[PDB]
Amino acid sequence: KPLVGTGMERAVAVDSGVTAVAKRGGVVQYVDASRIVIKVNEDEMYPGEAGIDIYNLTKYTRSNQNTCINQMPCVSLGEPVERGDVLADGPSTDLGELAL
Amino acid sequence: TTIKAAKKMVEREEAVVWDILDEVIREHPVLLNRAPTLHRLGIQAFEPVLIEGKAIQLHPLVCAAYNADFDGDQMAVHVPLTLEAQLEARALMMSTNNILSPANGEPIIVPSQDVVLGLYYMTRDCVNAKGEGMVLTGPKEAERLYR
Amino acid sequence: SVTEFLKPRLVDIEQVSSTHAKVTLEPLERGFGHTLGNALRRILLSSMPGCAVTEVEIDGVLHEYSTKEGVQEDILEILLNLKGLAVRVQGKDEVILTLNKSGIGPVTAADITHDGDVEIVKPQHVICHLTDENASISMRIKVQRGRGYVPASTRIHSEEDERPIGRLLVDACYSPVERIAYNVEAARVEQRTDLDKLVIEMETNGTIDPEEAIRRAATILAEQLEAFVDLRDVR
Amino acid sequence: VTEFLKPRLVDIEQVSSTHAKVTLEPLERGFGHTLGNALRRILLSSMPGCAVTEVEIDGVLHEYSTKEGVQEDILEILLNLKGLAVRVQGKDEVILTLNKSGIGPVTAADITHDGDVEIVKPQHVICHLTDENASISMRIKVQRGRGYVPASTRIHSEEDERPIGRLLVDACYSPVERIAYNVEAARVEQRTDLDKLVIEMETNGTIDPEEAIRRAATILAEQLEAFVDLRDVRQPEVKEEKPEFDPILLRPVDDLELTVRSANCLKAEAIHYIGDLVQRTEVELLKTPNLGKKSLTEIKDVLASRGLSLGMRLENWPPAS
Amino acid sequence: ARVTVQDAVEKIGNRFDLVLVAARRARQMQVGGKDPLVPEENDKTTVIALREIEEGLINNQILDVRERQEQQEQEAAEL
Amino acid sequence: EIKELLKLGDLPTSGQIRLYDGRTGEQFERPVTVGYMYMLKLNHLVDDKM
Ligand SMILES: [Mg+2]
Repeated sequence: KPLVGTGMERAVAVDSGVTAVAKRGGVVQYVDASRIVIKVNEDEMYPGEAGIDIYNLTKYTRSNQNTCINQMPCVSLGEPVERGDVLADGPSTDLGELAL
Repeated sequence: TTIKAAKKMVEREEAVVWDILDEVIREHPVLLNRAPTLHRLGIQAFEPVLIEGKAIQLHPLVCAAYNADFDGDQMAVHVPLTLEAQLEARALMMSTNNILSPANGEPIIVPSQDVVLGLYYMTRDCVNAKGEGMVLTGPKEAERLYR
Repeated sequence: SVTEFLKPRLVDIEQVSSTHAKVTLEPLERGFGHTLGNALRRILLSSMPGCAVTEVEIDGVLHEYSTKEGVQEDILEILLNLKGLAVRVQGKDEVILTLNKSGIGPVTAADITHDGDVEIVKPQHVICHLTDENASISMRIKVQRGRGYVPASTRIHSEEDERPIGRLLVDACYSPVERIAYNVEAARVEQRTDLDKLVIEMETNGTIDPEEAIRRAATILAEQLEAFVDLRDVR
Repeated sequence: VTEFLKPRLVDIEQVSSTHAKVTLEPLERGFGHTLGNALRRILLSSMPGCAVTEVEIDGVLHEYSTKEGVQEDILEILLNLKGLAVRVQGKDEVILTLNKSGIGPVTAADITHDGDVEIVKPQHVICHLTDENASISMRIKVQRGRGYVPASTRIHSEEDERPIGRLLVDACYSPVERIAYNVEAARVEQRTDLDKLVIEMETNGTIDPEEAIRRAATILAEQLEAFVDLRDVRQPEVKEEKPEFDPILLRPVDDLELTVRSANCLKAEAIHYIGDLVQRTEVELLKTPNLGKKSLTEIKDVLASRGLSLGMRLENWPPAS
Repeated sequence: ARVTVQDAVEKIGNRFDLVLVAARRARQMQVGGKDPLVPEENDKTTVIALREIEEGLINNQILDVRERQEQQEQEAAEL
Repeated sequence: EIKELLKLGDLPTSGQIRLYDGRTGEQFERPVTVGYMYMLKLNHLVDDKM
């Protein structure tokens, strides 16, 4: 985390598609370095043909500038998360905050 | 005995080739050059000393003539390769032989900010400090008393 | 007296914590305080016998830029945590430890298979986290004693040690000491004035002993000295 | 390797026979700096010697005086006295006189020659004297001190008593006048950089510069003697005591790289420790349920690959549980 | 070693003829098989040539005289 | 505000702390400022330039 920040870093890290954003707020079911499986809450869950959400974290792959891009999970098992919250810090991020 | 053995030894970089490299650059100067060349000082001659790294260590008092700041500037190096060339580089293109700018008689080796700030702090006298009013024999005794 | 003064002597190795320790050199006549302080500080920061990890081996992962189903952190974080781990070996110079763990939980240093001359400085040091019931980690960790610090790149000698894909190389950053501060103060003497007692505080890895490390640094400095003492034109 | 490197000097330049330039090569990446700093801080202050400490003129009792007979002020007299080196024997304090008149300048050779002292430079000029009618005399007391005593501590020692109004000179008991250490890069066949040290020193001539270097080195060695390993190696003695039973036997069988199935099967027979299993031939395994092929193969692999085997006869078990 | 060549410019008329005569001396010393008239100190042919030029015993006229002398010696040996 | 935040902790209010030399081991006069700065490694690595 950058010490002397500007507050705007809490947006550029989530408004972009670099980190894992929560499409539906729920309870954490399965934490892994490769995938993250979340159980949707009863209210946000669809009344039919519904289930749980899965975010497949991308591992070390070549970017467009010969740099590494990797997402690291920053959540714990059973930890309830809200919709829109960050689940996995992408490259150069820390708890949903830009860290260059 | 042949070129293949020497090439293989250089590729392997054994302990027996580093002294050879130190010997061949004992008095063999090279040419340093800035990317945008404006005047004669854009290319200068220097005796190289080997350093472990991937960067070129440059003298601070010549970069000012080079107009090259240390914010990421990249410069080129060339080899004379000839006896005539080495002698010319040591005689004419050497940094010592170029201390006056060809435009004006002002010395192009004017000191930079760091050394002049150090010297100004060294010479800017105060009114009261440790040892004000004593007597010293020579500069060596003054340096001893200071250190 | 005016000449032939005294020599210091250790009187206390009182530790304020398990790692943060403090020693007291006393007495020193004059000027020797800062001299000895800076000398000992530089000798300790330069090189001391360390026992960090050098080579690691995990059966599952093949390269540090991979992952493993079951572990929360990445292989690079695991290597970083292992480098941050400290250990003490007494008998041999190099050793291989085995860590076998299963079940959900924070896998720490206390889960490794210790040995006789192998001592963990702190078991609470977390290594990784298993976030799956049917998930296991079985790894081998090479720890050797050295002098100073060497990265993982320049340490290569041949091209067969890296042929086993499971073998991974971490930078051998072994340094028992981490911070060394010192200060001189008025010493308590029988009858004189201006004697400097030097208090040296050390925040270390807890692996090496403060008294032992101090004496080792003193002996290293004295060996360099004695090499410098009987000076004569010899080549 | 815990074995450091020892330097081997290749240059001891003795230009002018009173200013030395010594080299040291090679050292490690940080030893040159600390060695130079320690040697400088020692030779500057903590270096016993001798120098002038008191002066008394028979006609002048103040540092400020329009003294006749000399074309120099009292400040220049005190400066030239401070610049006068002399070596004294075991007597740590001795006075001398300068009863001399004449035409030319009084030098160090005109001091009253005493076997207890020895001047380093007799031709060292002290004070220019008036060509005629100038009979000046002064006494000078030297002592054996520790190092440099500036005018602050000097004026404090004045403030102590100064009963007669005794004059004073800056005492510099350090025989060395100046010293400068410089570190540079030295290269071994593949070593990145090593601290090549170059020490340029200049003394008052009372002792050789190499001799002063050796004396400072010996004094630092004597200071550090308190903790020099307590000995040369402090351990020229190894002793290997090992019991017959191995400490691995006391450890449980769960520390032998075995699956949970094999662990449960071994715990089924109430065999927890390894020593409770090494004293058991494999005939008592295939009869135990849930010990078929995979479990038995895994056991025989991960048990005997460590050097020992399965099934042995011993009696020292379990010590001591 | 050699750091400055100002004294050479004092001894020779200019720098171009100076470097020309130095290159001639270096060619004579390296491939010509001539012995250096000044004891070297682990220096290349250029440094010892510049040193021998600075000592004042070698210049263009002296080099031409030496060339004429070796030519005369060749012809005397051919007889 | 920065001054009162510094004085909240035991850090000096002036922001400049006395520093000791790593080589000589003596005190640097004229207390130098020291703090924590956020820095970046640019995409101009030397391994792709030499
Ligand atoms: Mg620039």
